Amino acid sequence: HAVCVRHAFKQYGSKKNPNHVLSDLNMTVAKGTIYGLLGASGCGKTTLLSCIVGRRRLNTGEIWVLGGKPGTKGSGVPGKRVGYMPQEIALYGEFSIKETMMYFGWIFGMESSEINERLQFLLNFLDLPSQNRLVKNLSGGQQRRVSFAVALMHDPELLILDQPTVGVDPLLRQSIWNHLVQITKDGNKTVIITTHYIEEARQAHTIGLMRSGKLLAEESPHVLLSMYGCQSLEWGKIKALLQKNFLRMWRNVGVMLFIFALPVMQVILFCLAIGRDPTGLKLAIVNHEKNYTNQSYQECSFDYGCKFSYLSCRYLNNLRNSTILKEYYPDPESAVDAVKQGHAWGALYFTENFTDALVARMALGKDADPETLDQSEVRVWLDMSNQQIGIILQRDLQLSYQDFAKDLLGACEQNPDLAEIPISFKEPIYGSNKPSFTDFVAPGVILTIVFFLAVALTSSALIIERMEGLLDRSWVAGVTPGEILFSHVVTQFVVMCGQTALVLIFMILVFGVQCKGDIGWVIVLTILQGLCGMCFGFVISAICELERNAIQLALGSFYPTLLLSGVIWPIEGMPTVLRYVSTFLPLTLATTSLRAMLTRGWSIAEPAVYYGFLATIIWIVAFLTISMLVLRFK
Amino acid sequence: HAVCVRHAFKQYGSKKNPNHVLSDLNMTVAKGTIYGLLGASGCGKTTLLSCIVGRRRLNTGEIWVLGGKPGTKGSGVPGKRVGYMPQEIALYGEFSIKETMMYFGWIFGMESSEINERLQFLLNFLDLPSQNRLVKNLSGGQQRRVSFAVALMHDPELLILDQPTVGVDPLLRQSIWNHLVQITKDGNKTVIITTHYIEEARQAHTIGLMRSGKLLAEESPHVLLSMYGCQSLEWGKIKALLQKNFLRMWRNVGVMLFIFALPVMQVILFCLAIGRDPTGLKLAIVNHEKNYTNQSYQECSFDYGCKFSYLSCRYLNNLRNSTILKEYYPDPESAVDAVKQGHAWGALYFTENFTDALVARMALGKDADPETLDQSEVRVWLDMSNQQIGIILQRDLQLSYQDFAKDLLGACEQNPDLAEIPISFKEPIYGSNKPSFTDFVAPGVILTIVFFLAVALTSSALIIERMEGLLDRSWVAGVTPGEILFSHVVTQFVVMCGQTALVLIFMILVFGVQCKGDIGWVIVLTILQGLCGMCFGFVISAICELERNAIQLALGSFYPTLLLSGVIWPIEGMPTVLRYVSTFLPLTLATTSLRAMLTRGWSIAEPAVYYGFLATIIWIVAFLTISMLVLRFK
Ligand SMILES: Nc1ncnc2c1ncn2[C@@H]1O[C@H](COP(=O)(O)OP(=O)(O)OP(=O)(O)O)[C@@H](O)[C@H]1O
Ligand SMILES: Nc1ncnc2c1ncn2[C@@H]1O[C@H](COP(=O)(O)OP(=O)(O)OP(=O)(O)O)[C@@H](O)[C@H]1O
Ligand SMILES: [Mg+2]
Ligand SMILES: [Mg+2]
Repeated sequence: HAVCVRHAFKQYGSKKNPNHVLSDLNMTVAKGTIYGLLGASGCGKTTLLSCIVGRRRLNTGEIWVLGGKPGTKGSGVPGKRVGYMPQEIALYGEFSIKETMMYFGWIFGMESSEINERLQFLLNFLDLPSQNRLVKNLSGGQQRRVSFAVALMHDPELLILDQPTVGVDPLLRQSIWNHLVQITKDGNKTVIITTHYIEEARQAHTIGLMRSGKLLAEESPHVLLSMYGCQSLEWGKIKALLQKNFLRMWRNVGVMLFIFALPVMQVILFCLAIGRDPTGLKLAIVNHEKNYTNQSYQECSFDYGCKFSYLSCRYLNNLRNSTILKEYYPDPESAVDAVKQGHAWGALYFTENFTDALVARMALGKDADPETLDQSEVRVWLDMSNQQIGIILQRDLQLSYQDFAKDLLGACEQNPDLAEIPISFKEPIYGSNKPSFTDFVAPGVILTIVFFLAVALTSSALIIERMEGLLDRSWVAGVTPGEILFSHVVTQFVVMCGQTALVLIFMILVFGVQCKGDIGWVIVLTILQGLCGMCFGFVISAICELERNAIQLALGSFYPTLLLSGVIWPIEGMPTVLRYVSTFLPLTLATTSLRAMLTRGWSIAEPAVYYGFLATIIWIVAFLTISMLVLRFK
Repeated sequence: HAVCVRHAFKQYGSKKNPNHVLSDLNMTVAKGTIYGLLGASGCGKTTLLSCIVGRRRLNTGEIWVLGGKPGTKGSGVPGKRVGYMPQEIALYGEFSIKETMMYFGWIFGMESSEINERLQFLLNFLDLPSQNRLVKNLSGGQQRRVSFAVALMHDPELLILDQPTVGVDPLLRQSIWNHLVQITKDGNKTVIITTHYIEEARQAHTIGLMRSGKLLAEESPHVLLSMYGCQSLEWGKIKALLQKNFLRMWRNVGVMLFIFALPVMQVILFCLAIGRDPTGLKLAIVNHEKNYTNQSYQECSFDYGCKFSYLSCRYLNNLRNSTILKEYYPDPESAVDAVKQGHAWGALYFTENFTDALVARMALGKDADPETLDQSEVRVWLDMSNQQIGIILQRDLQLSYQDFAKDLLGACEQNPDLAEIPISFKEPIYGSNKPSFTDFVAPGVILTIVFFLAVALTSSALIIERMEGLLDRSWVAGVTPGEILFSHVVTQFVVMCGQTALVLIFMILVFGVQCKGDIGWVIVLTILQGLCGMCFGFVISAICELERNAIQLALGSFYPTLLLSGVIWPIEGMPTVLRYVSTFLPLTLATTSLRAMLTRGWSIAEPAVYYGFLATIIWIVAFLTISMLVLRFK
């Protein structure tokens, strides 16, 4: 007995509308007989064959196949001893015949020098073109004959052919039916071929017949006649599914080269845009001591030395000569009317009696009457509608006043240290005295460019299996569903490391970013975050089913992981509850650890550093068990 | 007459290794005869039928069908007068039988009350289940029968069928072949049916035959059997494809509600995390005037009033009671050893004779000597390894010294105004005197949340057509390429406006981003900017065939948008070449216009405002013609 089923009960639909496809289904396939499962279009015929190879659970029946229940250690449904053929052509369209016969070649442990020893024989038996032609340009009949040879070469001992002769001319159909009757001559193989052409089914030995949810009769075709009628009929698996993932990238070279040009482009833009201070902003200076001529011109022939003359046009040219452009107006009421409509960013005003009011405010002290302490002031109106240019504009006018004040003392009377606020900031312990925005955000972006590029790579990898077919007919071949996932991790970790190192080269070597700490541990962490990123793209593909429903889910996680992590604002700005929640995240703790390597210089031994590795290894495992659990569930 | 081909030529293979599928191909279909195109498996049979309906173009030949070549206004190829059944079942599996009959119903201009009668008649004729059962839930023989009732209901005058009776039992295949005879009794319609089931092909009366790229015979069967052998001779279209787009968003309500929760979640996080001043951060204060006890106690009593005693403790409690914690150490060499290992963010130092050296500095004035200069300084070491917290700490110790200085002159007898540098900043013309980082990035993130969400929506739309079929046999039913794209804009612009207004409500009304200029124009710009985003996602789908290149291309074009538009840094730091290029972009000219509406208050009439509308309406047209040119001709 090859297959034997007792008391089979299956049905789809809700309890309010039962279907009742199968009712009893008591049959027995004697070993060595070409069992033929004929029937009527509409009954449960494929749903029985699909219940034999363990594709659908039988819902409280008894099924015994080649030793035991399907999918159990005592039977042989998944393995090299069971042939198969689906109703629809489940073949990958981008493979040549010589490649699709090797993908299934060494899944069943066939030697590479033995597959092609019979590939030519199979191509000669059933007519087929040259073996280098991809199976997408093949006709509709030469695509069925390939599927009949893919799952016949390994010489199984139980064939589950369903509709194998649909779409070929009668000569080829006779040739196909003249083969199942030759290999079965000895008691070694069984066939369960089912077809809808009953005339050709006379060659079988144990023709079955289904009428209503149960087998009607199972007798020889010439015994069926004269009783019911009168006349006529009334390492292998890993290596196999790893040269298919690698071959996929090579098939469309040109877009695979694009993914290697993304990190270099995304890093060049960041270094060339963010951080550099503005250098092309203007001002409206209306100094009322020099006669107003032209628009971009005014005399500045002040006195150079201990003689204090024309102090107004000495504070000018004492500020930055490159980040501020000077423009002159004759009327204070007109300068404010120039910044108002957007022709400048500010407007100064030096009163007519400025030098006298300032030379009498330093020599005289603590006796400054309000009249004297009202004309020595440099009135400035700022267009503070940008909150980032006005901040450096008002940080430059008064910082440049320090040089103006120190120049007075250091040239005439005393040591250039009186004009200093008593608070002295010494030398910073870790950083520099001139912080830059491009250095606070750089360590948090390198860990983010890598994370998102890895997510986009492995975002549809687990979802294209249904796209190309070849999946549900490879489950029968014994492919463990934890074995496809492993081959995706290996086949993409090679290409992820190729662009992770591209970010580091173009951000540390070409563009200067300090690396006071150890360089070995930075690389380990920056690929521990990429691998965590690509494992996050598997919990999306497994959960999602529709292709369009998974693009906008990973893409919808761009901003929330760019704000919740500390990238552009310190993590201490959030309230006391969001800050606590935003610590158990994949990226919020790696930026803090990497910031303590590039700038401070701490090694791994420091407690604040190894938390990044500890809190990113956990997420790798967490994103893997969930992805595996969903895959194993269905 | 009905169809005639003269001197047809077509080859598939590359140059110097041709295929030569067709050589001459001279045939003629009569006025009302059931032409049957039989032949061997491997010749050009489907590629001839697929060249009649205009799916493939001949190389050098003349094809003349229903009075003119395909694609000419005089010929009815892409019309309601041509039936068409493909070799493979090109049906959408998510539609019920009634829905998929109505979708093809009113493409040809069929009244909704007239389709139902034909639907019931066809369901009665060829056995089929209840009309509200999904096609994907049907069997393999009840899915072919549905496809037979779609290419037959509108009553065409030229039926084209290739293998319409495969996978169905003979008792019903005879019924199918018994229908093409009844409807063709008069000289109204023609049938061009190709089958490999030669036994039942004797019912026709113009059987053809192909051997190698040429028609062999075109005679009647019972004449063929007696010639050289004995036996075995070997508004509707828009309405149609718009209740199908509106329907696929109703079968996944679980995820359709998710896309309405992204904008509220992505805006709540931005306003709750970015902008707030850090509040929890410590200091190491080692004041050498009060005895050191505990570690959170310093006995701060400083003789409140005009009397000048314990000035060190007067400066303390004058910084901030909220944003700075205080921790006290007894040794200057130990405070630096606390900030060094991360237990603080700074370390002050008040010398044991601080008050005496400060009460004498404001009296001697210009007569100060270096002995008393370097004894009244609040030495502070700062951990500037964050560059964002150190800035607000360096800007708080000295800004709070202004209060300490004014607390002295304004205490006993003086006017609290001789403590300011001669630079006075007056009142800002447009902004406020206390700029915030959150108010600078908010007008420019709203334009980015909308842009990115629209791209995610309409980026898999044009590549999902090939997934569910219904496109090979939609081009035949007079569906021009223009109106497929148009119906993808109306069906998503409704759902994009539903989340564009969600961003505005949750950013202006609830969280409180000010808007001085005009609320009418902001909504127009933020809607007409999102529409530019959704049109950009169409150019991604038009030029990308494989779906795996859509997630990677769309998600990989995000960082080059934040870093190249002025979202987080004003566009003046880039070099001259990059700054000039960046203005000709969809977003960099629109954030500037929106920033001049919320902050300045300018209306549209200002010339710096309508450039945003003008420079993003162009991109809508530019992204549409390219998305249409590729879609029309490939
Ligand atoms: N896209 C293609 N590119 C190249 N060659 C092709 C392509 N499609 C088909 N061919 C080849 O050109 C010929 C066209 O075959 P065609 O589709 O007409 O066969 P058919 O009569 O439908 O086949 P069958 O009855 O065996 O299913 C065949 O030799 C086929 O191998
Ligand atoms: N996924 C499904 N959900 C519900 N009912 C289904 C499903 N698949 C098939 N059926 C129904 O189960 C019954 C048996 O289908 P089955 O696939 O066994 O038919 P079959 O013998 O292969 O058909 P045929 O030869 O006519 O193509 C049919 O009534 C079919 O409509
Ligand atoms: Mg079947
Ligand atoms: Mg065909």
